[PDB]
Amino acid sequence: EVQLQQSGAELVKPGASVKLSCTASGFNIKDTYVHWVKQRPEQGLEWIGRIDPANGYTKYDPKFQGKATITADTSSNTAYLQLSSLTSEDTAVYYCVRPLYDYYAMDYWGQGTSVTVSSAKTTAPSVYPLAPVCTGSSVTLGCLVKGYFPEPVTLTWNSGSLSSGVHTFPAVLQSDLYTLSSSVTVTSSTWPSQSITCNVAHPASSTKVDKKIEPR
Amino acid sequence: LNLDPVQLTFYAGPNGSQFGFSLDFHKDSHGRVAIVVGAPRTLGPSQEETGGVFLCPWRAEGGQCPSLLFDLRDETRNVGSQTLQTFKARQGLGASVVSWSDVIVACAPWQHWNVLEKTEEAEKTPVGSCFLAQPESGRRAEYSPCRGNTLSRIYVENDFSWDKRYCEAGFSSVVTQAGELVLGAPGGYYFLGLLAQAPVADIFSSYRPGILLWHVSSQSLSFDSSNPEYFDGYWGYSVAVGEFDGDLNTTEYVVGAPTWSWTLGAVEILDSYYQRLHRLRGEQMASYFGHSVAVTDVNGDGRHDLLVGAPLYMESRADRKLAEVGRVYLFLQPRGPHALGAPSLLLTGTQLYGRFGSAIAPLGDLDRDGYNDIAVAAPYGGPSGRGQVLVFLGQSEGLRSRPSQVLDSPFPTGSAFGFSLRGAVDIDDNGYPDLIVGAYGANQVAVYRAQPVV
Amino acid sequence: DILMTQSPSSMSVSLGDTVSITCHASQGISSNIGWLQQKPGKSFMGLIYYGTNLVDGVPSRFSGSGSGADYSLTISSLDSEDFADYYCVQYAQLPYTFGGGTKLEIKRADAAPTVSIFPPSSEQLTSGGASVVCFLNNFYPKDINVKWKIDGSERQNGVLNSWTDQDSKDSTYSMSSTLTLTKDEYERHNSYTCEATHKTSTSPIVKSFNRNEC
Amino acid sequence: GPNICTTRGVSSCQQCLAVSPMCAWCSDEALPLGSPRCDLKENLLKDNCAPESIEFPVSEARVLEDRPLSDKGSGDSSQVTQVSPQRIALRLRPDDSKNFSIQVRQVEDYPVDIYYLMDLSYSMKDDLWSIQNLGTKLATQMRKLTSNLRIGFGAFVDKPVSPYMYISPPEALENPCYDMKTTCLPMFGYKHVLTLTDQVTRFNEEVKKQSVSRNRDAPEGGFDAIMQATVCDEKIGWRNDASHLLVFTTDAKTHIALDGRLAGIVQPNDGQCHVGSDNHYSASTTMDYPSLGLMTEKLSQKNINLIFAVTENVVNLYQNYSELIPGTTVGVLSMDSSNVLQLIVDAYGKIRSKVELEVRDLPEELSLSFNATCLNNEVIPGLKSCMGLKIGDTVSFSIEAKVRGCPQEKEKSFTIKPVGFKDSLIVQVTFDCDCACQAQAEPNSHRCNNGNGTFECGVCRCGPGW
Ligand SMILES: *[C@@H]1O[C@H](CO)[C@@H](O[C@@H]2O[C@H](CO)[C@@H](O[C@@H]3O[C@H](CO[C@H]4O[C@H](CO)[C@@H](O)[C@H](O)[C@@H]4O)[C@@H](O)[C@H](O[C@H]4O[C@H](CO)[C@@H](O)[C@H](O)[C@@H]4O)[C@@H]3O)[C@H](O)[C@H]2NC(C)=O)[C@H](O)[C@H]1NC(C)=O
Ligand SMILES: CCCCOC(=O)N[C@@H](CNC(=O)C[C@H]1CC(c2ccc(C(=N)N)cc2)=NO1)C(=O)O
Ligand SMILES: *[C@@H]1O[C@H](CO)[C@@H](O[C@@H]2O[C@H](CO)[C@@H](O)[C@H](O)[C@H]2NC(C)=O)[C@H](O)[C@H]1NC(C)=O
Ligand SMILES: *[C@@H]1O[C@H](CO)[C@@H](O)[C@H](O)[C@H]1NC(C)=O
Ligand SMILES: [Ca+2]
Ligand SMILES: [Ca+2]
Ligand SMILES: [Ca+2]
Ligand SMILES: [Ca+2]
Ligand SMILES: [Mn+2]
Ligand SMILES: [Mn+2]
Ligand SMILES: [Mn+2]
Repeated sequence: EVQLQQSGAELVKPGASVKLSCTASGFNIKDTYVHWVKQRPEQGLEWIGRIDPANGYTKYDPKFQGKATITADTSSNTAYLQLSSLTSEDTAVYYCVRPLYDYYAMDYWGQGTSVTVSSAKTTAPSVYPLAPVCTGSSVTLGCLVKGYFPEPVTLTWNSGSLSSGVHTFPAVLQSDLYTLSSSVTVTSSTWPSQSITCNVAHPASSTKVDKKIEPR
Repeated sequence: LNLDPVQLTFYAGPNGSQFGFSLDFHKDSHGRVAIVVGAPRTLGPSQEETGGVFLCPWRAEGGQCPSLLFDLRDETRNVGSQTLQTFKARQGLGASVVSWSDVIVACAPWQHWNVLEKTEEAEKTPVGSCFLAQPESGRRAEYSPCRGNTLSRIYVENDFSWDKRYCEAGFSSVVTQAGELVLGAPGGYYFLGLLAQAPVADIFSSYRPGILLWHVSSQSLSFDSSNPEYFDGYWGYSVAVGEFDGDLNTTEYVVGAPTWSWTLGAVEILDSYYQRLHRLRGEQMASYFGHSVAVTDVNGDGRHDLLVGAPLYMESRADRKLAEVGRVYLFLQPRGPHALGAPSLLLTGTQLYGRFGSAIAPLGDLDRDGYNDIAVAAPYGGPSGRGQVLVFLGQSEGLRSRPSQVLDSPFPTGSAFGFSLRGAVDIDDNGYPDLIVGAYGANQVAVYRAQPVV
Repeated sequence: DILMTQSPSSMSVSLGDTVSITCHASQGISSNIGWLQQKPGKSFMGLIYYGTNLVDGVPSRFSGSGSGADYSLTISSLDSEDFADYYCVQYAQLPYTFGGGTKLEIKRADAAPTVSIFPPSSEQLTSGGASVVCFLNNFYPKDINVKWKIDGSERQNGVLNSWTDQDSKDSTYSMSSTLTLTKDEYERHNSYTCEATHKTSTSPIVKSFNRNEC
Repeated sequence: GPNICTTRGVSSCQQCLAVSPMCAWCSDEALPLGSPRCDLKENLLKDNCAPESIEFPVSEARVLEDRPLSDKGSGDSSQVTQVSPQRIALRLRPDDSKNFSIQVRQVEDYPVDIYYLMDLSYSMKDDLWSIQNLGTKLATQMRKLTSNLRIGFGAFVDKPVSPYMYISPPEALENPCYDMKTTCLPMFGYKHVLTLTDQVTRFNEEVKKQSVSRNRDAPEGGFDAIMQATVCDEKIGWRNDASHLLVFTTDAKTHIALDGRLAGIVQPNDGQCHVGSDNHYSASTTMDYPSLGLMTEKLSQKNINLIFAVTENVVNLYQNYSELIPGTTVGVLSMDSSNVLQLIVDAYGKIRSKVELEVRDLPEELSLSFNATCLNNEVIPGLKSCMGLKIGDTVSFSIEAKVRGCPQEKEKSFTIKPVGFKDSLIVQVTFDCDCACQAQAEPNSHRCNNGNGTFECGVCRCGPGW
């Protein structure tokens, strides 16, 4: 079967360089073209370029001329994408692509390599309990994870016990530091009748803080 | 010995279509034997020579046949800021044909191809192309492995290494019992010659119309070389398959290279990975040793034997004079893992310029004595120069040195009677295998039926 | 370069529906177009190439059509897995260019959000900052507009919003708005509000609190 | 005493002579009953046989044309003699043998034709410039061996058809060298440029106007050109009485028969002339390259001496071809055709350094044997070919014709000719098996069994029907 196994997620500083890999599994990398695609949520999908690993000849979108450099070593059966003088705008997911039958198509895709460019240092999160104000049938609590780097963070309630009726929101970049929040909803008879705890783990700095929600 | 030279069957095609240049038997899904005939100069839609293929049902009276239709329109695709072009004018569709299971493979060795990118181009060159059909279902597919999209300037920089622009794929062809199509391309790699292999099933599943350039991942091409022995050797002029390494799971390839080593001519036996097992060199230069190759067990020991035609061999005669008559070489496969030695037998033509050995067809066991037999064509032989087909019978020690039966051409002068042959198939289902002969000069095909021995 | 206008941006449909995505090009590309599928939080799978041909493995309910500069991807009888992002890509000319993308979302009955506001914790206030949080949970459709008001007056500087994908269970959406100020600036004012604007209610759903007072 | 002539016990005059060439027959009436009529000629005269009745033929050999060998082949309307005698009468009796001689001379100052056939593919640019003064310098050096010289020029590339010819872009058909920085001629198969003439300055000026073309594949269609330059007698202008030299120069391999199939060409070469008024080979794109055997047939039919003047990178090649085309000579050409002048002179000498006899129309019942006399009077038995000769040298051969039995046709003729030579020796054979006395036989004679027999040569024979 055809499979494209790319490199692991990278986490680098601006101005530096990185080199993503794309290793062929179940076929010779030399067979077809190999393309590289850049994906961002706003700007969407953009084509970087291609290489014919049999001879090394390449083509590039004029927009990436300078930053992108595509190479290929048939020995390790891997294709590479080098990026230079990185910038916050280079923070994106990068896929390598090849066609199935048509010489010019884009049909088989790798899992994608995640790239994050930031001058931030390894910072531990600041966990804050969110208790309502001084009544209904349904109560809602919250938990704020602010100023941590890098991603990700694992968040649970009562150490995985309270799972249903929960909404943990995607992290957001706030001036080179991430910010996240999570909510939970039960009945009024459950709280403050039963202790509810927000367990937060940030494996990067190796910190597992837990804050119990106390009313006002 | 026991071919009926009195009551022949005649099939015929259009005037000047070269009907009969190539032929083979075709059994449909139910086993009903038909004859597929290639006519490489059949007129197309534009009233231009494109070639065509006919599928002839078996009738003792013979006559006209229906066409096996293929697309004859030139194709154009503007993709990847390039322009792909196929040119089917004078492509020679039907210059070789072959059947395997319920599928027919016909090829146009001179189908041209070019790629345009702004002002540059790949050069308009004959890459060749083969067409595949399943007559009962109407399925169609193409295979053209030497098509490329590399531009002319690139080939110059790299000194024309790996230049597949003039392959002429489909010049010669054969299909393994496992279903792998093998194309001879005598012009590949700047007239060194190459081979192309790919399973038929993956040709159909990977072909879509209009794509023109597509991948067939299970395919395998032979390799370029820097050795001047292979230059202008036309490696792939003829092809065949057999079992020569003792390993029944592996299929081996036989390739004719009749201008190998400065027109000395050679034939090589390879594994499915194009690694060389043996090499038979020619005896005489420009004899075209390797023009035709045939594989069959003639001495009934279960081991395939090799036959090679040198239709231009000049025999030594009195007063130091030479006479072009042609020659056929027999190589008997030895017991177990050993090289194929000297020829066991030399068969030499008689008529001047008769080209004895231009075609060599395995016949099966014709007289049913336990030894497979062959037929050898001398398309300009016989006392009248009209053409002859000679039958030689198998025996414990190889082949009989003298013919058992001689088939004189029933066509006028210039018919090239015998230029194409095919035997070892029972077409009227009388228990005995039969022979079909092509005379493209007369645009006809003669069917000889084998009868019980007298 | 060739611009690939893909429409619509999103559509809310149900299982078994027969939907059609379109893709319009700045010029002709003669069927040199492909269609892609990216299931949520995963990679891409090839659907179509050369306008109409199916990639090996793809079901037959998918089908591409069109010509010239207008093409279409159609899905007959939607499956539960088909809810994902879809992109078109042309390879008629270099550079290859993609479409904006189309997301298929589960349709359901409209539903008003459950708003909930939260003042800064004591931990944060002792460190020099102050973050009010305004949750807006379980609602449909996805089109919603949050508005922060300090002492009744709108505030736009220092807001940080975040949304979820469609929930697996009830097929609704949710939103987290977080207004961040300094401690000094948090105490200059007294009333903190977040107004929600949804098609379920002409009147904005309001939730607020007052500093010091509880 | 009794010999084979008597102890065989012959019945007629015809059977008597058939015993041995020493037997004779007596047709006299007054001969004893016990005495045999078939004895030696000495024994019959000893037995008082009338000499006029003795049938004793003697195998002999007399000349009929014995022109003297010419000293100079210059002048004359080709009244030059190279073989002496030119015709003899031969008479043999059953199982006998007679011997005769023949003289051969390589005459001095014999006229010569030289047709220069030149590869003009792109590999040959450097060479076209070195032969611009060729015909001038060439007439200077051949003037020392002949006063009658004629030279001509032709050129070839390859079959102007795909894939040998570049067919894209349209500019390339007018200018094959377009994708470089030069111009070259459109591709052409073979073109005749200059008919054999004695005005050598026409060679120089037609050469100076020539330029090269360009094809795709290294082997070139030179053999197509060798064929046409041979079988197109009138257009090239080979003279009837002159040594014919076809100079073939190339710096690459050559296409051979059945190569043409890579262009869709399958029709065999017919060996006929196909060069029209336009001086271009018109079957170049429809007819296949010739075979070596077909080339040999025509080169021998027209008495053309083919000369492979090629570069050292393909000398081994053309030396091996030359062994499959007897009478072909190879010389080594520099990379820039600058020594082409000395090469041709050396080849011309090597060509006329051999005398090799050949026999035509020899009856089945005749067998020949030969003794050569090359060098100075040195006899070499069982050899019919001299080597190592110079212009003006002379050799001779002694020949013995041995007949087996007696044939049916009593007068045949065969020819003895050197290879490549014009003149020849003709042998008019007469098989004297019968007796003169048979012409005056008495059928239904009343001397023989009451008219049941015939009386010839003094004996009784059974007539027809018995
Ligand atoms: C023009 O024609 C000549 C003559 O036919 C060709 O030259 C011959 O080329 C072949 C192939 O290369 C040679 O064959 C080899 O012979 C060797 C023994 O030869 C000895 O004897 C000769 C006597 O003349 C000596 O000159 C020579 O130096 C040797 O002492 C073998 O050792 C070789 O065997 C090896 O190679 C073969 C394949 O070639 C393998 O199968 C064997 O297993 C082994 O590995 C070989 O048999 C032949 O000797 C050459 N003859 C001469 C006289 O040189 C030219 O090639 C040809 N040229 C062109 C351009 O066509
Ligand atoms: C002497 C310079 C002449 C150049 O001028 C021309 O373009 N045409 C010539 C002839 N053509 C040629 O000689 C072409 C060369 C190429 C070449 C080759 C061999 C093997 C391989 C391989 N291993 N794949 C690749 C290329 N062998 O022949 C002309 O007009 O006479
Ligand atoms: C060629 O020469 C040989 C000698 O080498 C001749 O043979 C001898 O000829 C003489 C002639 O008087 C005989 O007496 C001998 O008996 C022969 N010896 C033999 C045959 O061994 C032969 O005659 C010559 N042939 C020709 C045609 O000249
Ligand atoms: C025949 O041979 C003899 C003996 O060698 C020789 O003397 C004679 O001249 C020859 N005859 C002729 C006619 O030349
Ligand atoms: Ca095997
Ligand atoms: Ca065998
Ligand atoms: Ca048999
Ligand atoms: Ca039969
Ligand atoms: Mn050349
Ligand atoms: Mn040169
Ligand atoms: Mn050539």
